[PDB]
Amino acid sequence: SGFRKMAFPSGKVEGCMVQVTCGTTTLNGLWLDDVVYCPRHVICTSEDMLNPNYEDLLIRKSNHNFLVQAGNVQLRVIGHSMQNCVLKLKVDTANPKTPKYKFVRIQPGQTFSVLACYNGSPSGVYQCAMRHNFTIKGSFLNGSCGSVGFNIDYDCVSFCYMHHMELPTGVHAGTDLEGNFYGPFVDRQTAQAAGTDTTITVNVLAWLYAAVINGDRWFLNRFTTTLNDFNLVAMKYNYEPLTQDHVDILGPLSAQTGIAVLDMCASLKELLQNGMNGRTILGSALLEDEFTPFDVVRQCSG
Amino acid sequence: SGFRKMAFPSGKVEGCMVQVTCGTTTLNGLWLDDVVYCPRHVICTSEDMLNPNYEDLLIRKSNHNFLVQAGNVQLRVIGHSMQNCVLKLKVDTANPKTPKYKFVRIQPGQTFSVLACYNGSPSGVYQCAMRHNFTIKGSFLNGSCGSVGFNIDYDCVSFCYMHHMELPTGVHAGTDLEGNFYGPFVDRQTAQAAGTDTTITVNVLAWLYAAVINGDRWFLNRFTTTLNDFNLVAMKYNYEPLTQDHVDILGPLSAQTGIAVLDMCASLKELLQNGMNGRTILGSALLEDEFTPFDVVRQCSG
Ligand SMILES: Cn1cc2cc(/N=c3\[nH]c(=O)n(-c4cncc(O[C@H]5CCOC5)c4)c(=O)n3Cc3cc(F)c(F)cc3F)c(Cl)cc2n1
Ligand SMILES: Cn1cc2cc(/N=c3\[nH]c(=O)n(-c4cncc(O[C@H]5CCOC5)c4)c(=O)n3Cc3cc(F)c(F)cc3F)c(Cl)cc2n1
Repeated sequence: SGFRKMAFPSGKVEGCMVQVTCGTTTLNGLWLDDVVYCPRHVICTSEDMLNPNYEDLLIRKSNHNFLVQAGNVQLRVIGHSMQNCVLKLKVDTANPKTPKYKFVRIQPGQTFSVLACYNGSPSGVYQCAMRHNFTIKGSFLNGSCGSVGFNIDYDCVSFCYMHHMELPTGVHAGTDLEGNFYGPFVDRQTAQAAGTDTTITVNVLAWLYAAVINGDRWFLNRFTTTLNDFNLVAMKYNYEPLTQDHVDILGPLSAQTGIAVLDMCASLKELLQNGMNGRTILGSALLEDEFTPFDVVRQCSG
Repeated sequence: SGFRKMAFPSGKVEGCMVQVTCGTTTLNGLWLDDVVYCPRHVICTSEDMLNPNYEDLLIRKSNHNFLVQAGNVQLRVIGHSMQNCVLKLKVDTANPKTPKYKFVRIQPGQTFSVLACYNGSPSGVYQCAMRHNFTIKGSFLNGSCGSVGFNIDYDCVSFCYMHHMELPTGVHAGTDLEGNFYGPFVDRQTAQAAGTDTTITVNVLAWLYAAVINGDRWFLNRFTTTLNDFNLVAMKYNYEPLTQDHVDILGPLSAQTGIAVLDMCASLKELLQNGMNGRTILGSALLEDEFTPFDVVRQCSG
């Protein structure tokens, strides 16, 4: 037992990370087969970063303007192209460490692992969720641009996030691997603000099930509630509405614990209206909303 | 910016994980050069697990009794030996993925990454600290025996923990890679209890510095305190005593933020005596003690 914020093992992604430099601008890239993927922002000089026209900037470049370093090896660029906010640099060598992989876009409330990298060198791995306002509460320093987020299903790395930038509130914004931003953001060094965020209700419930599986039961109660009378109370506290599909997704956890979903909702209603009275759940003093039903099952059952 | 529980990238360790089977008993091993390291508990049958005499059990075995699987390859055991609670299985093939590595024993309050593995297959990575009572609050299921904890310094993996078992309270116990247990535990399937734990004070202070670096300042105050009048108040709340060496270790964070260590201690004293009044620090509603001064610097400065 026990419950941690667990990331996927990151080795399959580490063997893909490279450094990309254009001029004095540098950041991380992702090398899969004979293509290197990276934020197109790398073709911006310091004075270009404020208000770039990327089509203009890219036509003024050739392959020899891009320096790609894979460890101690320089990869020669033999082709370049833009796809939305990602640059694709064709190289003359296919990555021998390419894993089976997929480019998938994720939904708010889903989780993924991040491999934070600097100058093409992996430095750390952590688990994050995509918030309702399409930001993530990441941990990143200067140089982290191009770090990727991913999930692993069996042997296949599903890449879902490429990091681009930090917003003024300190949260992080980026794109899927086809270069399409998550949320209403653009890749220019201007102040941009995220919309309002909500608590991911289904995840909180999933985490309450995790707690029960691990012997934390103090928040349970004999009451029950209706799906509508719960949402009426959850909106008040800035929680996403619960749907019948969320209850279905929570089915398996309901079974393993024998606690009907709507019953667990009753406990959540009480926790929101009374607080925790100085107690904790799974070692935390607030309600955690960055574990999905699937993450719970993976860690608490097998 | 931002602050997460970050693990080291785990690839260098993933390429070392194997499965070891003796009879119907199976668990994880660590393959470095031509040796596989694993808990000696693997030579126990179900009825041996309660009260084993390992010297007896091992003399009754030969090399052919040990099945080592590295992915789809079986490694032939050509030698076996015991070192304290670890079995060393000599194999006829050196691991081509062996990283530079060291066996180091860590201290209570230090942190490390865990690669949780099942049947020799890595499943997840998380960051943990060694508690004052020499347990860790891990996340592990059946089959996780032999998973390793480690730190990476540059290119060198310092292995510090091999997982052995879960205690009745749900916390986890194991050994260093020389087979010496952390804490007063033994590798037999009997109920054993950990001693009392304390909060790792220097880490809490390190984390308060992280919070300041990230713009969380509400807990600060103009007061200061003396090292002795802080400890007098911290003991009351089950905190480790602070030493002059802890203040020195916290020096760099003191400098980067301009907040004298004893001043930050003043804020901690106040938080312990008043609580947090429904506010949070770095997204948490309680004081976090599993980040060391070094982890903070690594994530908050570079
Ligand atoms: C020499 N050189 C200089 C370069 C500067 C660059 N710019 C960024 N580098 C970067 O790392 N971070 C960043 C991400 N996460 C956390 C962060 O935390 C820091 C900040 C406060 O705390 C610690 C920072 C950014 O935000 N940017 C801006 C930015 C990047 C984009 F891709 C974009 F489309 C629009 C932008 F506005 C790049 Cl990409 C390459 C460079 N080479
Ligand atoms: C067929 N087979 C059967 C086997 C059984 C085995 N025994 C253990 N396997 C194991 O995984 N965990 C465990 C660790 N962490 C978290 C855990 O969580 C579970 C428990 C509740 O929640 C989910 C469990 C253990 O505690 N043990 C006991 C144990 C192991 C030792 F090394 C020891 F020295 C003394 C012991 F008392 C082994 Cl090692 C190999 C086997 N092959």
